[PDB]
Parts: sequence; C-alpha cells; structure tokens
Amino acid sequence: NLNETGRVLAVGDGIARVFGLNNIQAEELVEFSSGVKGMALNLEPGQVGIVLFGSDRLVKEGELVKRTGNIVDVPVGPGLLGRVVDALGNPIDGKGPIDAAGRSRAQVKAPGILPRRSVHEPVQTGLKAVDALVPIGRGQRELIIGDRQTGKTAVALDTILNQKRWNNGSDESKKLYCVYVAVGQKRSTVAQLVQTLEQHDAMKYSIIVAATASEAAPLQYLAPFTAASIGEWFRDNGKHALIVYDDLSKQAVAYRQLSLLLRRPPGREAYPGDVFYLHSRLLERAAKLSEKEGSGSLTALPVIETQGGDVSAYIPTNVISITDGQIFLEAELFYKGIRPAINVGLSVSRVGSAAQVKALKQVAGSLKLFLAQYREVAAFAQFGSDLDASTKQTLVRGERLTQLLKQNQYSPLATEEQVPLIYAGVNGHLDGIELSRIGEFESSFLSYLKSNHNELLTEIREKGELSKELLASLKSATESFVATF
Amino acid sequence: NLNETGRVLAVGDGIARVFGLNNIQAEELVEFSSGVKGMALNLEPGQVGIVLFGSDRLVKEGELVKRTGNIVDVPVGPGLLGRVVDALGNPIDGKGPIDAAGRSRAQVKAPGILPRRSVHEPVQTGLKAVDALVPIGRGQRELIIGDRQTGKTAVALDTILNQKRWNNGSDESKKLYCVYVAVGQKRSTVAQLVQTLEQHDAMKYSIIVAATASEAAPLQYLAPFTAASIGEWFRDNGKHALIVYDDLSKQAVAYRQLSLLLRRPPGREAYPGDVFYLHSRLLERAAKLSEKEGSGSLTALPVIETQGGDVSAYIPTNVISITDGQIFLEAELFYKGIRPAINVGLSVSRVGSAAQVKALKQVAGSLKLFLAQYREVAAFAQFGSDLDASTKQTLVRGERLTQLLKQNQYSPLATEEQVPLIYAGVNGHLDGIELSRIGEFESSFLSYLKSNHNELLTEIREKGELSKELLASLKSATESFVATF
Amino acid sequence: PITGKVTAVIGAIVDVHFEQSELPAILNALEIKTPQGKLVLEVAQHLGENTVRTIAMDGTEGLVRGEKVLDTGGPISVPVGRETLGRIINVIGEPIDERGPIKSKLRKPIHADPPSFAEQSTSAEILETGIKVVDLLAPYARGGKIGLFGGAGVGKTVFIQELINNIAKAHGGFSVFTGVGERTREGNDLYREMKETGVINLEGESKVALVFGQMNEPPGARARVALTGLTIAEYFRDEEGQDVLLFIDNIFRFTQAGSEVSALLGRIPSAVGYQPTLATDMGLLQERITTTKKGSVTSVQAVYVPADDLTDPAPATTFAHLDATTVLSRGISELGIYPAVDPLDSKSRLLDAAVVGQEHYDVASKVQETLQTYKSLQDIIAILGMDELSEQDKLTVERARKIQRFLSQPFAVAEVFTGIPGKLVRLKDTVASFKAVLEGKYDNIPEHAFYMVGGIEDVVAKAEKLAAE
Ligand SMILES: CCC[C@H](O)[C@@H](C)C(=O)NC/C=C\C[C@@H](C)[C@@H](O)[C@H](C)[C@@H]1C/C=C\C[C@H](C)[C@H](O)Cc2cc(OC)cc(O)c2C(=O)O1
Ligand SMILES: CCC[C@H](O)[C@@H](C)C(=O)NC/C=C\C[C@@H](C)[C@@H](O)[C@H](C)[C@@H]1C/C=C\C[C@H](C)[C@H](O)Cc2cc(OC)cc(O)c2C(=O)O1
Ligand SMILES: Nc1ncnc2c1ncn2[C@@H]1O[C@H](COP(=O)(O)OP(=O)(O)OP(=O)(O)O)[C@@H](O)[C@H]1O
Ligand SMILES: Nc1ncnc2c1ncn2[C@@H]1O[C@H](COP(=O)(O)OP(=O)(O)OP(=O)(O)O)[C@@H](O)[C@H]1O
Ligand SMILES: Nc1ncnc2c1ncn2[C@@H]1O[C@H](COP(=O)(O)OP(=O)(O)OP(=O)(O)O)[C@@H](O)[C@H]1O
Ligand SMILES: [Mg+2]
Ligand SMILES: [Mg+2]
Ligand SMILES: [Mg+2]
Repeated sequence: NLNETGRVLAVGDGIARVFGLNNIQAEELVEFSSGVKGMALNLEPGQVGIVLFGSDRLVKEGELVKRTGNIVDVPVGPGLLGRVVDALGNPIDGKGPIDAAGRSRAQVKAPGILPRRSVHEPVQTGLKAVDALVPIGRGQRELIIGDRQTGKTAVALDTILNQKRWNNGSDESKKLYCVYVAVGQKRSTVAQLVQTLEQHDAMKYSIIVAATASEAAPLQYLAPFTAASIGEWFRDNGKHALIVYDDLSKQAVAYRQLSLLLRRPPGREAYPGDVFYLHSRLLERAAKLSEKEGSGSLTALPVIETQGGDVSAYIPTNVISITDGQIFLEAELFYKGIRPAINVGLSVSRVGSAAQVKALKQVAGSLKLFLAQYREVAAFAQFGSDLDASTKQTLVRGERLTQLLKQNQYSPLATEEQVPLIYAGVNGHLDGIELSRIGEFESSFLSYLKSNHNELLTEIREKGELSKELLASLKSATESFVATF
Repeated sequence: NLNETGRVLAVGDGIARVFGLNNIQAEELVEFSSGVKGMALNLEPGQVGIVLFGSDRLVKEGELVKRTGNIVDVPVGPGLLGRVVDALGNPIDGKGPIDAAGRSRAQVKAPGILPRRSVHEPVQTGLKAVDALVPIGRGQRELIIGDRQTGKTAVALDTILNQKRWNNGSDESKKLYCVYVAVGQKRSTVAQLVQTLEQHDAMKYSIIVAATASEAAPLQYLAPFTAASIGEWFRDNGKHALIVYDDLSKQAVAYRQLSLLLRRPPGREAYPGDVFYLHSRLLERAAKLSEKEGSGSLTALPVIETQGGDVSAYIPTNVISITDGQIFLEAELFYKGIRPAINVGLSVSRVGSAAQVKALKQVAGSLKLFLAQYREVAAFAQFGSDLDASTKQTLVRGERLTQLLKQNQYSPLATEEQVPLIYAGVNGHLDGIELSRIGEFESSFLSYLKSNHNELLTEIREKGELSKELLASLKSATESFVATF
Repeated sequence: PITGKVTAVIGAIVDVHFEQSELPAILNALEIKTPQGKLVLEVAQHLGENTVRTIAMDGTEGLVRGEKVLDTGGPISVPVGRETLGRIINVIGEPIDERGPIKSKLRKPIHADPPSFAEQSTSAEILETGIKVVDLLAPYARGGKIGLFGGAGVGKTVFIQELINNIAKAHGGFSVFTGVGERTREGNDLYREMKETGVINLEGESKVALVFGQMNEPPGARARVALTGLTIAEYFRDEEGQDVLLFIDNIFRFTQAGSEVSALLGRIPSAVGYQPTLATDMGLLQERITTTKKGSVTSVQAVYVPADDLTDPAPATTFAHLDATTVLSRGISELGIYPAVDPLDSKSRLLDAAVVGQEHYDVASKVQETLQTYKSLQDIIAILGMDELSEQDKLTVERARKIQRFLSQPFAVAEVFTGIPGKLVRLKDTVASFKAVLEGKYDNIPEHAFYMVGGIEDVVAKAEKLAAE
C-alpha cells in the first residue's frame, strides 16, 4: 500500500525524497521507521519531498515512511502552562508528558477584517518608559528592535514578570498568559531564562518554546508558528495571551538556509523573496477579537537584531512594515548606562495610545514629545554654547526626567506607582532635586505615598483615572514630600 | 579495449570528456592521440573529465586517449641544474634532454609536525635591509609582496645571485641550490632573466620552471607544484634549496579560470573557496627537516602583486596567513629612489630572527625599531617647526641609515661586509658625514677595510660572531677611517 | 562485512555503490586499503541506487573506479581520556607523534549531540588573563566562550600563546589544544614549547592533549578535526569531571573547509560562496563546547577574518555564540599598539557592575566613552589638526591618546619582536592604574611613558627615565 506508505529514495542535508505516499496532503506530517518526523513540502508527479525535523543521520535509503494524516500541528491548551517544549510541542523540561486541550495546525490563516477589533486595553509592562511613552495594548504587535545586548530580552522578560500582579487574581479578563520563543539561542541562554522565570514564579503562567541553534533549520523555522498557535488557543477561547519572539532574524536565517537546501534562488540580501511573507503571515495572527468572537486577544513582541543600528536593512524594514510600531533600543544610551535605553524619538506605538491607562496619559501628557525636544537641545548644548532662558530650563528638567526613566532589571513598577513618579517629573517638582538623588527620590517617595497616601494609590489602581480632586490630592502629596525631601 | 584507452566525447573550456579509461586513477596523466597531455581530474560512472595541458584545438571529439599509467609527476634530481623546463619538466631551453634521478608526483603531502625542525641557519641574501632587518632562515616561507614594478623580482634575483659565494665551495651543507618559477610572465622576460643569471654564472646551480602567459591555465596552476617537487628532491636528500614562486597571484588567477570553467561556484572576488588550499598545500611543502630526516630544507619566497598597494585584499591576506612573514616593498619609497624599497614597519620575519647571523644580530640591535620610529618622527617633522634635539638626532641618524641601506641591483654584499656598515650606521659614526657622501663612504670604507683590516673581515666570516675584542678592533677601524674620511 | 565499489571520485568526494540491501548510515566511516596505509571516507548522503556519497579524510589521488571500500560499522571514533594526554592525534584518532599506539581503554564517536536542557550550567567567574585591555574592558569568563577575531598577521596566535602561558599552567584541570588549518610550523613550535615549559612530559604526567589537522590537510580532515578535539574535551568534562580549557587555533578554517566540500557536493551556496547549513554547522560544533553541571569547559577560539571583513558570514555567524569577543585590528597593530585589541569593538558579557564591581565598571565605562569621543573627533582632527578642538576636547583627546597608548603591553612570548621583557599586570593594578589616569593625575606625563609598559608604576619609572635622559 504505497497510498499510505512510501520508501525513501534519497536523503541528505536534512531533505529526503520519498516514493509513494500517493494520498499524502501537502504539508502533512510523516514519520520514518527510524522514528524521525518530517513535513511533506513538495508533492511531485513521482515523488514527495520531505524536510526532516530531526537529524537525517537516522534516515536511510529504503526506509519505510508512513503518513500521519495530519497537517503539521501541535498540542494546545492550558496544560502547557509551566512547560518548556520543542518546536513540535514535545516537552524538553524533563517533566511528565503534556496534557493538551487539542491540536492546532502550525499554519493557520489570521482572523480577517470583520472578526478583529480596535486595540483598547493595555499590556501593562511596568516599564516606566514603555507604559508612559510608547504604550502597548492587548492585540498590538509592537516590535522590539536593536543591537545585540542592548536590553531587548530584558524588556520582554520584565513585561512577562509584571503579569504576576494580575495572573494570581480571579479576573481572567485581566490575566495575561505568556509565551516566549527562543529561536537560534544557545541552550545555555534559554535554560538560564527558564531558571530566572522559575525564580520569579513566572513559569506557572508562562510557556516557553525553544528551537536552539543545535536544532535543525526546519525546527527553527517552525517554532514561531507553533508558538503562535499556542497563543491563538488562548485568543480563540477568549483569554488574553502575549507572545515574544526573541529573534525573528534567526528564523529568517534558518528559512534562508532551508530555501537554499530546497534549491530555491535567493533574493535581496540573499534572503528568499517570500521572507516577507514568512513574517507577515506570522505576525498578522496577533489580533484583538470582537465581542462576537469572544473578546480574546493575542499580543506579539517580535525581536529584531539590527547591525550597527541600521534600521534601513532589509529584514528590519520588512518587520517594521508589519508590527504596528516599534520599541527601538539604542546602544549609545545603553552603554551610557541609561537602561532600558529606549530611544524616545524612534520608538512609537501606532495603536496603543488608545489603550494606555488613562491616569498615566493624564499625568504624562506631552512628555513623549518633550523628551525628544530635550534630546535635540542636549545634542546642541553639549557644544558648550550659551544655554540662556528655556534652554537651561529644558536641560534641567530633561535631565531629571531622563534620570527618572531608568529602571532596574526585574523590577517592574505598578501603574499606581508610575503615575505619581511621572506626575512629579512632568510638573517639575524634581527641578529642585539634584540629579544624583533622583533614584533615591523614587524609592523614598513611593515609600511615603505607600505609607501615608495609600488611599490615593488604591483609588488610582482601582479607577485607572484621576478626578480633579484626586489629582489635587496627588499634587498636595508631591508638594509635601518634595518640601520634606 | 576501453580499460586502458578511451574516446573523447566532448571538448570545451579546457575540459575534455572521455568515455572508457575504466582503470584510470584519479589525477592520472593521459596522452591524447595528438600528443597533448591531460590530467584526469574527476571520475564518473559513465565518463572521465580531463583537464588539457594545452589548447583545446589539439583535441577533437572521437580522438583516442591513452593512460600513461602514473599520477602527474615531474623529473627530479641534479641533472636539472642549469636547465629551463615547462611545468611538466620537458626541456624548453633546447640544450637537449633532461637527466633525472627519478620522478616525483606534483601533488605530494608536506612533511608533518614531527619531521620538522625550527629554522636556525640563514639564507644570506646579501641585501643590507633584508639581512639586517628581516632575516630569512633556511626552511622559512617569506612572502615578497609589492605593488607592480616595486622591485620584487630584483630582491629574489639578488638573493639567487648571492649564493655563488657558497655554491662554488666544497661544503655541501652551505650550498643552496635555487629554483625559480615563472608563472604568467612573458617568455621574453623569462629569457632575459635567464640571460641575466647566465652572464652572472648563477645558472650552474639554478633551475627555472616556466609556464608563460600564453601557456594554458592548467600548466600555470601545475608549474608551482612541480617546481616544489623539484626542490623537495634536495630537501629530502639532505641538501638545501630555495624556491621562488615569482607570482602566486597569477597561479591564483589561473586556478580561478580553471575552476570557473569547471562551473565551480565563485566565492570572494570570484576566486574559488579552496584557493587558500591551493596556496597552503603548496607553501607547507617548504620545511626544515630534523637530523633524523637528513637535516635538509626547502626555503620558499612567494611573490605577490597588490593592486593599489592593498595588503588587505583576499589573496594577499590569504598568503600572509600562510607564510612566516613578509617583505613589503613600498611604491612611494621605490619612486623616491629608496631601493630595494623595503618598508621596515610592515615587513617582519616571524621565525628567521633565530637564524640571523649572530654578528649581524649584535650590530643591528634595535635598528628595525629605530627606523620605524624615525619614519613616524620624520612624518610630522617634515612640517613640524622647532624640532627638539632628540628629534633632530633621530632625523640625522635615520637619514644616514636610510641612505646606508640603499643598494644597487645585482650587488649583494657578504655578511663580513654588511657587519662593518651596519656597525658604523648604528653607532652613529656616520652622523658627521654629509648625507650624499654615504655611498662614497660605503664603497671607500669597505675598500679601506678590505685592504688594511682584512683579518677582522676574515674572522667575522670564519666565526660569524664578534667577541668584545673584535668589537673593540672594529670600533678602532671605524673611528680611524671616519677620522680620515 | 558490508563492502562497496568506488564508482565516482571528485576531489574529496567519493561515491560508493554498495550492491546490497544494507547501506552504511550517514556519518559512518568506510575504509579503503591503499599502497600506504588506509583512506577513511565519511558518509555524507544517500544518492539512491544503493549509492552513498562520502567525504574523504585523506588524499584521493590513486583511487580507481571499482576499488573496494569496507564499512567499519560506525562513525569516526577517537581515543579518549587520560591516555590521550601528552600525545598528538590526527583527525581520525591516530598518533602522529612517534610514540606508538595511544592504547586508551575507550574510543568515542566524534559526532554527538550537545548536552541536554537539564545539563546546562552557567558561570560569571572572571578569568584573570594578566592582559590589561582584556582584564579592563572585556574580562573573560571562566567556563565561557572567548573568540579572538583578526585578519592575517594581526597577532591572534601570539595572543593565544600568551594566554596559554599565563592561564594554562595556573588552571587546575586538563587542557586540549586543537589546531585547525594553521601552520604545521606553528604546531611543531607549540609542541616544543609545551615540552620545554613542562606541560608535556614524555616520561611523566602531561596536562595537555594536542589535536592537529593543519592547512596541508584535505578539506575533509580540516572540517572534522575540530570534532575530534571537542570529543576529547567533552570526555574530560563529562567522564573525568575535570575543568577543561579548550583552545582552537583558527576555527574559521573549519567553516571554510565546510564550504570547500560543499562546493564539491554541489549545493547552492549561501552569501559569498559559503555552504548552506553554515549556521547549523556552526551551531552543532559550537553548542557542544558549553560548560555543564558535570564540569566546566573554558574555550578560547581564534577566528580569522578574511580580507579583514568582519561582515563576512563566518565571523558574523561566530559572534552570536561567544560570551567574550576580542577584536584585533590591523590599523591598531600598524600604530604599533600591541596586542592590537580594538578597545571599543571588544565586548564581554561579564562587563557588568554586578560581576566586575562598580569601580571596575565605572573605570571601563569612562575609558570607553573617552576613546569613543576621540574616534568621533579623529576626522576633524585629520583635516584641521588638534588646534580646532575645544579645550575640553583637547584634554579629552590627549587623555584618550594616553589611555590607548597605555593599553599596549609587552608579551613575554613576543619579546623577540619588542626587546622589552614580558609583563603581567594584575586586574586590581590595572583598574587602579586606569582610574588614576582618568582622574588626570598623570596628565603631565608624556605619552611615550605610557607606551608599552606594565602598569602605572612602570609609567612613572619610564617617565622619570625619559626626563633624566
Ligand atoms: C526604528 C526606526 C524608526 C524610524 O526612524 C522613525 C522615522 C519611525 O519609524 N517612527 C517614529 C514615529 C513617530 C514619533 C513621532 C510622532 C514623535 O512622537 C517623535 C517625538 C518625533 C521625534 C522627532 C523629532 C523630535 C523633535 C523635537 C520634534 O519636533 C518633536 C515634535 C513636536 C511636535 O509638536 C507638537 C509634533 C511632532 O510630531 C514632533 C515629532 O515628530 O517628534
Ligand atoms: C603587510 C601587512 C602589514 C601588517 O599590518 C603588519 C601588522 C604586519 O604584518 N607585520 C608587522 C609586525 C611586527 C613588526 C613590529 C614588531 C616592529 O618591528 C615594527 C617596526 C612595528 C611597526 C609599527 C609601528 C612603528 C612605531 C614606531 C612603533 O612604536 C615601534 C615599536 C616599538 C616597540 O618598542 C619596543 C615595540 C613595537 O612592537 C613597535 C612596533 O610595533 O613597530
Ligand atoms: N535595565 C537594565 N539594568 C541593568 N542591566 C540591564 C538592564 N537591561 C538589560 N541589562 C543587561 O544588559 C545585558 C544585555 O541585555 P539582555 O540580557 O536583555 O540582552 P539582549 O539585548 O536581548 O541581547 P542578545 O542579543 O545577547 O540576546 C544583560 O547583562 C542584561 O542583564
Ligand atoms: N636596487 C635597485 N636599484 C636600482 N634599480 C632597481 C633596483 N631594484 C630594482 N630596480 C629596477 O626597478 C625596476 C623593478 O624591476 P623588477 O624586475 O624588480 O620588478 P618587479 O617589482 O618584480 O615588477 P614586475 O614583475 O611587475 O615588472 C626595474 O627597472 C629594475 O631594474
Ligand atoms: N603582542 C605582541 N607583541 C609583539 N609582537 C606582536 C604581538 N602580537 C603580534 N605581534 C607580531 O605580529 C605578528 C603576529 O603574528 P601571529 O602569528 O601572532 O599572527 P596571526 O594573527 O596568528 O596570523 P596568521 O593569520 O598568519 O595565523 C608577528 O610579527 C608578531 O611579531
Ligand atoms: Mg536577547
Ligand atoms: Mg617581477
Ligand atoms: Mg596564526
């Protein structure tokens, strides 16, 4: 029965040619007698072309191959929470087998124009710079882009760690479940990230999908799609998920390799011509659904490595043309010790301003533009020219605000704690505080507010909004503290 | 009988396809019925691909091909001394047949890690700048690298000419037989070089291998390997040989031609990826053997042309990464009339410092570092006003030494003659001499020193080293001459 | 035994027809018997028609179609453990010293999967090198990966030999040196230096195992030899439980050899003619080098950079894998600043105030900002000279020149080229010296006193010598 089985004619470079499998579907999964799995990419009049997820070395000419009947798919459901999986959803944490709500195809078509909704509710990162200047909403696709070691993963991980505030509550409309995808990362790096998420108890609501550089290029190509299908299970049920792809550029490299092994000619920068379609059909799967579709959401945070900060390069500009905005992380700011080093000029959220917390919008106001103006002024003032009138004043406040935006890793702030900080900074109360003490100001002021004005912080938290009386009370608290500080 | 003979199927781009030759060895040599020869490069179940050592015009489809029965090999032995041969070792001087001790494969593996020894005895070039600043040991590989017309061949030819002061003696361990390989040079240039050697009587101990600009690229590629096999007979029989590869850039160009006509994928600068393997498997064959292996040695001097002086180009950086140092000849110096134009900063001998003549090591001292410092001091001091005494003495001493290192073509000095000159320059006794009279000093001082103090020169030659008494008497001789001069 | 006839021969590539139901698996080793010794072929592909395609670990000259190949039944397998110490091994595990068989109890396949997800471990121990520019600006991690990047001749082998002298006999466990596609002369000189220093004793215990496949070797051997060295290092890490330091002289030669065989295989090339699978090839090699819970493995890897082009796919692929990278620049070496380390392009994971301490992080950051300011000025300075600068710029540039000149250091292995004897400078002494320089405390000292000296006390001594002269 060569309808349901076939024989390997040839195999090498992780590609095998199979005779038979006459009934096989395109993109079906096959299993080899040696036990490796492979995906049927090419159906041809006398042969099938299978790409191998495991190593070829076990496969031999004349191996029996059998077809699963399933398009390449992965287990999905809540039973993956707290698990580390390979690109095919096999557990690699060494715990027991996974329990799944079902299986979902890796390649599924994104929800169209009708089922989607505008982005209107926040992904609270707890990063002062993100939540104030480039707010992200649930269902947004905000790119994270920058050079290596500029803090991209730290931004994503602090975002995941913040969700511990809500994921312990009952209100599953607020709970945000997280997926993280390692593509081409060292096993060392992803194991250390798992150990960090374990330290912060974040694993109990997180899922990690890992295709490390040891893994075959088909696995590194596939891993983002199956991670997206896992996040989509939450979206489609009506829950909210966040998905981080800690390098799409490494997926694009793996897909370039796979395309060359398929003998497909390269295009621009030697990437295959459909390297855009690879990322776009991935990222279009992040969406906010309408109430008829159950209100669920999937939020994406793709990561891109720039070379020398060159955002004009082909893959950076491709992903920028998909991602509803970007957070740009600047090496000059990072190595100057301004961490998280978010460049306030080049970072913009195209849709999350509708989803920003209202109290934080009220207190932040023009701050996003003001910091860019400050950065231009500082770039001229470093020439040592005369700084008279507003130039002096804008240099003072812009320095203190910049000193107010830097933040310690793995210490995301509650929004009720960002609101008084951004209020005190924007209204210039920090103009009297010397620049070395601004971190002390944050630590003691939140200690004062949390000790003496907890009523204000609870009302800010529960309402998400300032009344004129609540804003006046926050003014009196800030003025009193700065008077004492 | 298709076992030992075959039929040409196709002919083009220097490649003939042959049916039969079932028993042919890979890289065996074949003879076509027209009497042209070819190497069998690749073997296939149906056919053999053969690289013609000649014009495609000499081979036609349907012609008979015969095995020669042996891998591409060259005659070797002392009977080649005084002869000019093609890349296959056929005589082209027309002086008659070659006399050979045997035949040796063109491709043969370089001696391994254990049969080698460190280089510990000099190749005395008789060039003041080389013997003083960048000494070459027997068994070294020293790259000569230059722009066009900068003196590369003159440096190698003067090295070859200097040997006749030992190659006419009885002491077979001091003799150094020479091999010179002309690759892509004009036949007229080679014939004039042979005339130059023969009128200086340097031919009686020299062998010249020629694959000139018209000769097919497979012959130009092969010619360095067969010249290496000729030098290896001396290396392996306990004699010393020097091999000059008078352009390895032209061998690389011939190998690029051959590889691209084979439809090999082009790499950087369209050279094939294994162009490094082409040069390294060549230059690894120059070695100094241990006393168990008979102490013999083969020294190599490859030669390279850098377009626009770019030492960062692909082939230059490849050969720099293979050889044990380089002599860099600067076009600016050569056109300023500083000849042989050795740049003292960019040239370095990475292993031959242990092989320098100890008397030269004693009298040169830090001379290389001093001349490198002098060049950078003179660079600013060309415009810099108000030079200090330190910079003034640096300029005086460096101009004296620069004039002292100039040397006329075909005029290599003995080390007994180099030592007094370098002593006089380094100790600053020239500082009072007028900058134009230094050439007058050089010839007149040696003439005095030969006539009056011959004992010192003979003692330097016989011992190779200066005792404190010989330094004192050479100081007396120098100071009395400068007192007269 | 499974035997097959040679049917095609193309450089290093040999096709073998096995004429029977069972073929050798991929990565199996096959043997041909040869007028001298044997040729080893490693299987790379199944072509169909019972024909496998294989890569040759030695020269294929003299092979005949129809010549007989025999499957050994497993991959290339190399001797492992303490019996490999003090001895020199080729890519196929044979001794290439004269000292007879290696006679180890175990032999282990050179192809293996990396450590599992549960076996990973990671350190933040700084490895003190004694090299000022490294110890200050890119401190190496013990148990981490270090790469040295440079074009031809810029100093990376001298750097590796200085590291071997300073670290390797201070390190408590074993060492492994793999030479991939570098000079056979450099290997013989290393073997002699190891015997003279005593890291090898031919009549005693030895701390280092040597694996060589030099630039005279075919591309198959230069490709696989790194896996033999790594398999020995992995055996010491896992089976002995030892802390290993693995040196790999010129890992680029492994990658380039992968391109050469790939060109004969007939794959469509990536980038400037490199193989596809360049990234996964590097991942499979480079992931095995990790430290694990069983034992630490430090490794120092030199990386040649063709035409000095750091954009070349092989350097750019390697940069992703390394915990510390040292970039050696031809321009810096031409200024005579040895060891030629670019202070700004060299970076480390361990340059973190939580790891180096806040004082060291501050000194390194102020040095980096000073040198980056100087680099920003250097073209204005080139056109107009230093006189157009501001007084703040003139001071910053003078101090940047002093600092970069002070990052030079005489290595003990290279005193033949410098005359000055070698110096080791302690990490604490380095940080105190550069902080005192940043304070401007020595702005009156001439730049020459900073050049090529072993710390600030030597700067003061040299400045005194210059002022007396
Ligand atoms: C990864 C690469 C990214 C890529 O390089 C980039 C082009 C991209 O892709 N996206 C950025 C998209 C939106 C951000 C802008 C809307 C805006 O938020 C910022 C602050 C800009 C910053 C520019 C100058 C500051 C100056 C003081 C200005 O004059 C400030 C300013 C004042 C003003 O008056 C009310 C109105 C303005 O729009 C601006 C202004 O544009 O500033
Ligand atoms: C075609 C490729 C070129 C390639 O770019 C180059 C790197 C290469 O391939 N080979 C040259 C490698 C080593 C040779 C050196 C040991 C040494 O001979 C020379 C003169 C260097 C020249 C540099 C600056 C001069 C300056 C006065 C310095 O300050 C002089 C100096 C002083 C000193 O004090 C003891 C120590 C030193 O090492 C130096 C020094 O480096 O000078
Ligand atoms: N806010 C911060 N404060 C202090 N250190 C930080 C901060 N953000 C990041 N870092 C540190 O910066 C270094 C690099 O940042 P991170 O770990 O996020 O890597 P990355 O930018 O994702 O880089 P890569 O390309 O290597 O994955 C790490 O040491 C991280 O600890
Ligand atoms: N020491 C010297 N003194 C005077 N003239 C010299 C000296 N060395 C070389 N020349 C002359 O300079 C020119 C260089 O000739 P040479 O054969 O050395 O060239 P080359 O550098 O090998 O270049 P090419 O092969 O491209 O012609 C010739 O005119 C030679 O006569
Ligand atoms: N720290 C140093 N001190 C003194 N001289 C040095 C130093 N580093 C390099 N050099 C000099 O520069 C050259 C370095 O040669 P080396 O073999 O170390 O280079 P490499 O980068 O390994 O080159 P290759 O590509 O040929 O393998 C030699 O001339 C050596 O004298
Ligand atoms: Mg990261
Ligand atoms: Mg010439
Ligand atoms: Mg080297």
